[PDB]
Amino acid sequence: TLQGEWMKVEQKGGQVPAPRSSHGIAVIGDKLYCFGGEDPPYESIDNDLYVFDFNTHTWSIAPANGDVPKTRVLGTRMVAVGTKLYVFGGRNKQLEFEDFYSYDTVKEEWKFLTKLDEKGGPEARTFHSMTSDENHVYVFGGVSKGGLNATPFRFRTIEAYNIAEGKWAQLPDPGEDFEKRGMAGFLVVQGKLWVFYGFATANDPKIPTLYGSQDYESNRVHCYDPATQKWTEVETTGFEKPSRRSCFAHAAVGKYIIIFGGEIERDPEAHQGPGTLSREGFALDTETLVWERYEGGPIKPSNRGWVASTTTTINGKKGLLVHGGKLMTNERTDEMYFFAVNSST
Amino acid sequence: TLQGEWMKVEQKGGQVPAPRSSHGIAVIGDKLYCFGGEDPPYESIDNDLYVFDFNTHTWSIAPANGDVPKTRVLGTRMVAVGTKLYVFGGRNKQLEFEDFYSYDTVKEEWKFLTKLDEKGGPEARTFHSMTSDENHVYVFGGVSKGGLNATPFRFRTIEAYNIAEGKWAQLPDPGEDFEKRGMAGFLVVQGKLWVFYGFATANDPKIPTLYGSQDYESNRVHCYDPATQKWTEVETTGFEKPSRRSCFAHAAVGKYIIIFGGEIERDPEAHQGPGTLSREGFALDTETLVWERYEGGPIKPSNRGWVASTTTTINGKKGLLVHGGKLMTNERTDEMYFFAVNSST
Repeated sequence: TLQGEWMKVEQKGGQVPAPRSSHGIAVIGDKLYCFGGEDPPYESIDNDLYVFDFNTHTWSIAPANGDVPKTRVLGTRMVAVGTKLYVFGGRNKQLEFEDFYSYDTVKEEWKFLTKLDEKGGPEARTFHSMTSDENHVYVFGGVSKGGLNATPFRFRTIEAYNIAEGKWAQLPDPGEDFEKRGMAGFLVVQGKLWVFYGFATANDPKIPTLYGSQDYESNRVHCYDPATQKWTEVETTGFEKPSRRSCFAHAAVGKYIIIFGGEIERDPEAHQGPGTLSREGFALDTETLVWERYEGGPIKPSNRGWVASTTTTINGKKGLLVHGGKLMTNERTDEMYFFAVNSST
Repeated sequence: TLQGEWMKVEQKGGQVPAPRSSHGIAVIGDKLYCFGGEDPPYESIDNDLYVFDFNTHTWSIAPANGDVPKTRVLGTRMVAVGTKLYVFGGRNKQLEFEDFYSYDTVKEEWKFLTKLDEKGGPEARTFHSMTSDENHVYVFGGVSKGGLNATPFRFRTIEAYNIAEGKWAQLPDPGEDFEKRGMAGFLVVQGKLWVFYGFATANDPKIPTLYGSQDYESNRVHCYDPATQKWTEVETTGFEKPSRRSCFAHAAVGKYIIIFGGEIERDPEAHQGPGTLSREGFALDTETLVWERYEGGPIKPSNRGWVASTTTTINGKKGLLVHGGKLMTNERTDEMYFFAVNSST
């Protein structure tokens, strides 16, 4: 049902960002924005805001005006609403977390919005997921951390920033039966918030450890309806339902949740090695609840995860944009791919 | 429940075999025997019989006496019964198929037993699976090439060679609902023949193609009871039930079917690239029908498939022996690993 074409996005040159994983991207108009990243493992890279122009196929660095982000971070995320970008969380090797900032793409300046990790306010998070709608920025999951030898934990909550009010609130807690997760899929689809798959903390002491930890790849799917503020678990089906996985590319196009790649087996040494990464794309029809693989012609992106992804439109087609990530060689990549959807959604 | 230790078998030297996949190994006494193999992709290597002595940790080449196999093949297999090795099938790049041979490890000579692909006899096969018991060699599945521009199909049948009588017979055909498969798990376990997972030909036009083919990774498990001549499909369970896969190491130890590695995603170019390979080990308790992962201490074999594997006993421990195969680099390996089961099985 979901048909389309994979494309490798040409990058002609300019101030090209070093290869990275664990970073955030978003598009406003004809420009791609890029912030944060990891390379080598556990190491952040820079704090420039990179800008890719889809008309010129070249890179630049956005003017560092206003309240410039204080930390070079990995595990950070970025979304677009209107003409503003929003960056939340991530951390460096020294456990300094990025706070909440907006960037006005028109005036080309940063604004500090929220100090993170204060009592009663949104927490510092890294390897969280983010999405957005007309008047909200949403943050799901990811992992907290005290000090170096602390036992960091995951969130199962959503923090919601009302742009109009300039205020954070936590959405209803889905409760103990809902897995706390980092690097989960998180998207707005036809007016509702969807949480799917990801890397879970166990809520069952009976689940055995792997490499000294119970942590495992989720395959569960939930949706949150702002209209009712209620959570529901969604039973999804299909011969081609994807195996458990995390840190995958994902975007929403109409009724479809579209994913590509991701970690399908844990690395023995956490984020040190690449574990096992998928080279396959799956899409969930949120109406039929059926999963299917998708294919995109002769261009087939190689195994990768920890990519940055977002929804955008290129040459008149909405689809899934994939940038960076780590490869099975354990190297980071600067490659950018776009899956252009051709069929109705 | 299944507890044990992974070991890298040190290989000191001798006439050590070039790295290879898609080959056969078997053990008699304190010696490992090795025949056939693939490297580079789609290319065979040699027709020497390599011998690894576990007491000396050195390699030698067995005397090439008697009816030496006429073809250097990949996708061949070998099992041991008594002091004889039995080699069946495989092919070269030129679609010449290996016949059925024995090797007497005592007299050090090959004996030609059966011409394959004749009327009323066992068919030529490559990428089939093999196991054995007291008076039989068993062959399951694999793919038969017709001519160069031929299409090929898989078998769902078992050919059984009665050693004392020197005669082949086909076992009851499990029928259309049973997948025709190559690189399937195939073992005798506590008196029954088990067929599980593998790389299947589809029997449903509704299954969509991937990379131009419907072929897919199976996760189904069947068992055949010679005592009743009945096939039964077995429903297996577990949180840690392995995802669909093929070309994995596998062995039987008591009630356990023990597996490691394997192809979990297809390569876009068939056997040209490495696809996606697992670095994980799973075991099935054939009494409880529960799958579980296993771990083996600090030695963790990297992602691989198309390995040769067998059951043997090393240093008083029954277990899974893994040799050769291809890596996610798409290189072949000469590495040998043994998963030593510690508890009773």
